[PDB]
Amino acid sequence: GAHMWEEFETLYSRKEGQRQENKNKNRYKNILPFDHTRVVLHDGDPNEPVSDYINANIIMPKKSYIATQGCLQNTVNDFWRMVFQENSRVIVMTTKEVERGKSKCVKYWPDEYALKEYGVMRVRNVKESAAHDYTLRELKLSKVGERTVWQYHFRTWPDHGVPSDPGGVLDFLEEVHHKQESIMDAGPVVVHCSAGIGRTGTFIVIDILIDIIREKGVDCDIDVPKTIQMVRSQRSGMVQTEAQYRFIYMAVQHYIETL
Repeated sequence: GAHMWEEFETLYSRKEGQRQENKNKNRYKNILPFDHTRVVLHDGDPNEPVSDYINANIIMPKKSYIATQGCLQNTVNDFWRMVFQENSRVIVMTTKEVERGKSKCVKYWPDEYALKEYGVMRVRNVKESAAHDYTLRELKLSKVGERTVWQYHFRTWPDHGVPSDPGGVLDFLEEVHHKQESIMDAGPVVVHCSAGIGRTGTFIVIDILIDIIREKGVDCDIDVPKTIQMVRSQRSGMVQTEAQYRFIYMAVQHYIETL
């Protein structure tokens, strides 16, 4: 069940992220990907001494995730290299571009009915669908030298705290779940927020727990702290605040109530 038995307060090398060549690829100087789960980018420009780095980790709980930060202007091209290489077909964006006057993510997609080239990658935005809690962008990604990538852009997360009820997040996650399952052998679902750890960890942990309930039923063994620790062994500090922690339990409880 989804009861909170333990309080929030009860809750590996990062050498590549620490290298001088990669300093400007990190949004926050001290939030870095673990070496053992980082996404290693291949096929980089041979003129660049270091072309294999993005601040992102694979999260393996079948479904896997890439937890990453919001793009910086100088990491947009690497973000698309990552999506292409990993065969990702769904992107979950959990922030506005700007929140309370601070940039959280550079716009890395073209406007509806436009195409842009980001380095070696070509992205066409063929249709946007604007729901109460999110916008869905149907993107087409190809190497300049094609696959559909569905970007689910959550709109309603408050600029302070967490949503006071999880209905919007649950509806969003359910659409993401069906979309991912509709695409044969799709790669990891990309999930991002500013730093790629707070909102990103909250969405990923909820989704992991809901997927357990899908396979094992409403009465299955749930252990939220254990699940958070497991994700934290793959990217530092996933789930940042006590409100996020309480929100996870509330979302799973509500999910269970739908069944």
